[PDB]
Amino acid sequence: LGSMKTVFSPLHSRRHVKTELDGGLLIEPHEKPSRAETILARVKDQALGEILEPEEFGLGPVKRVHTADYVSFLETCWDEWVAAGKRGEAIPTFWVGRGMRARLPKDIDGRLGYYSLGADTSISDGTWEAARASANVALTAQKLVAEGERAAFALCRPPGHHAHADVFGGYCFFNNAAIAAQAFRDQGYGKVAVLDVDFHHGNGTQAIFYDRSDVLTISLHGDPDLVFPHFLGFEDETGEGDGEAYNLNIVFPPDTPFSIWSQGLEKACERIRTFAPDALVVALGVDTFEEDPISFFKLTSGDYLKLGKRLEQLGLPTVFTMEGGYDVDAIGVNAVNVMQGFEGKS
Amino acid sequence: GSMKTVFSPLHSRRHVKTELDGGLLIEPHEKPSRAETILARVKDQALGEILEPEEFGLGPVKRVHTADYVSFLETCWDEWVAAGKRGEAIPTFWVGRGMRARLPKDIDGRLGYYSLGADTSISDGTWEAARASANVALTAQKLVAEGERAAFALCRPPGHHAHADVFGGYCFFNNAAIAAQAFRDQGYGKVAVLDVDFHHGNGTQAIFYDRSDVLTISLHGDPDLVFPHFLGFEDETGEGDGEAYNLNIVFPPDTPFSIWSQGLEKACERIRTFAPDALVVALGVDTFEEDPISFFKLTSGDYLKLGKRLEQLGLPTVFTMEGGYDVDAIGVNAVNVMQGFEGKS
Ligand SMILES: CN(C)c1ccc(C(=O)NCCCCCCC(=O)NO)cc1
Ligand SMILES: CN(C)c1ccc(C(=O)NCCCCCCC(=O)NO)cc1
Ligand SMILES: [K+]
Ligand SMILES: [K+]
Ligand SMILES: [K+]
Ligand SMILES: [K+]
Ligand SMILES: [Mg+2]
Ligand SMILES: [Mg+2]
Ligand SMILES: [Mg+2]
Ligand SMILES: [Zn+2]
Ligand SMILES: [Zn+2]
Repeated sequence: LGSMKTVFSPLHSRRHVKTELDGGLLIEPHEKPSRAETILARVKDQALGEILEPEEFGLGPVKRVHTADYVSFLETCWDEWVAAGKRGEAIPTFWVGRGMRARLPKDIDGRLGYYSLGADTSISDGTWEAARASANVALTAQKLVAEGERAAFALCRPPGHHAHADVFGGYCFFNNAAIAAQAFRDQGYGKVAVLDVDFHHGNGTQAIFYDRSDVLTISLHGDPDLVFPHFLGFEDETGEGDGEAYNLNIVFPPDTPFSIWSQGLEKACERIRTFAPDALVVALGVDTFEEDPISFFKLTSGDYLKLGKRLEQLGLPTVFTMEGGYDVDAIGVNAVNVMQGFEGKS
Repeated sequence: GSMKTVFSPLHSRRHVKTELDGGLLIEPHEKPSRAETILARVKDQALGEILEPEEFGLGPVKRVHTADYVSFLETCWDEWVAAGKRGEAIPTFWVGRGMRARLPKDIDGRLGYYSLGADTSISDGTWEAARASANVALTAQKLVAEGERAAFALCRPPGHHAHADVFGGYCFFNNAAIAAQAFRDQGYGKVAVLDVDFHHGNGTQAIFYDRSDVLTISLHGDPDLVFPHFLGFEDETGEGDGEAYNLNIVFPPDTPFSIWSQGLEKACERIRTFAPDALVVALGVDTFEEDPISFFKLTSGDYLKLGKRLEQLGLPTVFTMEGGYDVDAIGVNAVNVMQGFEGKS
């Protein structure tokens, strides 16, 4: 039936790190260029709709969400790391432990730790440019929807939803979904909802809008007691200040299938309807998949068609930002199934 | 002069193969030959009697460290292996700025909650070695409490970066803090802990930060530039009843003994004003001009001068071994402090 436009960057390997700290070893990263290659190949093979490259928006709309100091650090981090004589990729070794001061130091190792929440997200040559391109992909999709499209697929790589205003991690650097939501707001959309269906909690998006009532943030995810990001995402985090009751976390345990997960989806859609937003950003991960190598939900490829159909029933202008999903064999089928389901495929 | 040394062969149970350094997993800097080389110099110089530690149990450890943290260190490795991880136990995630200081269930979450860095791998035997190292410090404290002027606790792993419930910087139990608290528990009214290791003793500072009965002083490289980065600045003077009972003295790269010893003199005057009943010296020789991870310029002969100055404080004194990573000179440097204390120049 319907068609949906996809925005992508041709340089899938602009970010091309070779190490990820995992179980005490430095392994090949889970978040690989072939993730974007495979999704794009399936977008073309299914003729989802027009494919386009991103427009350059510059750092202005990125800085509506992220701090100036953080954006500067990501641009210079690799250069400074190399200049200090380190021989691996840029990985934090030390951080602000409990009892220490949240105080920005001068040394590159100190800044790396100050600005991170994990050691599994290496930085190297090209990472800065890749983060910038991924944010432009998100902003191009947002522009397409603002200028008339019902929906658009921002094929973001690297993902974004773990990044705070000034913290990177969980393979994320710029919070593409938050940048898209803030762009809707800046363009006069009074209220925006960001719905996070990636397997992991969107802690970055929660933190960015936590004290605000004009952006509703909702995430379904695996229990942070058991999985990343561990220290946010619990159901008692409902917002702060004016943002009280405008954040909603819905947690699930291991082996949760679509029959159960979709009940949380319905609760999220009901909260969205009450909020009555003017635009919707969906932070889409397919790491809820039953074969995902780092996650523990049990969705099947066919369930993603049902997910897309239910999201379309919200009846809102919708930007999809690509987040996680690490079984590369199925990542294209799974992600494009959501878009096809949104466009009417059953 | 003579000084007794306490040493445990169980330190060898701490023998990890990997350290995250500059984005790579390398052979660790804090390796067993450090302790063995110091011990051989103790024997070579006939410094004094060499004793093995008594077992004091977890009680004196738990006077400073939380029960949950002590329990975590005992089970960490087994939980890591049972969860299917194939490397040594290394934190990957932690409580980032903006997140909740909330203890999770999963082993990765607990590892991150209890840590300040990823350069301190845990493997089999780390628990046993950390326990033996605390007993080494407590045996040295007992020797001094029962009549010795001073004693050398040849601790490995070191301790001064360990908070009540945080490990890191190669440290698990804060041996110096445990010895200090033992003095206090035995009726010594006031105790000073003087940290001459190159790095800030952030764990010792944190443990006593709100207390005026234990004065904590550290000389160290500028944390703006070096580990631990997020504590050790001169404006950290204590909290609550502890305000004015913590003193950090910071130095820049290439600082020689002629400058470092001015900071030492300031520390000694602060101790003299405090008038403690006992002194614990957290001793690192990573202030040495050839230390591979530090940037001060002390010579081996300067350690004789350091030990002489410490003896002039006239206090019952426990030395706990902390850092120092030029293994060629680590024995000469550390034993020079003890020999300078006992009167050698
Ligand atoms: C069994 N195994 C090999 C693993 C299990 C869990 C992780 C992990 O959570 N890593 C931290 C990154 C989680 C978030 C990734 C980015 C994402 O999709 N966010 O939604 C890794 C490996
Ligand atoms: C040039 N190079 C090879 C290095 C430079 C610095 C470190 C480091 O600070 N690592 C963090 C550990 C610092 C504390 C070590 C334990 C200690 O001595 N505490 O006093 C490592 C390597
Ligand atoms: K989620
Ligand atoms: K909110
Ligand atoms: K020190
Ligand atoms: K104090
Ligand atoms: Mg450094
Ligand atoms: Mg398969
Ligand atoms: Mg885990
Ligand atoms: Zn995810
Ligand atoms: Zn040191």
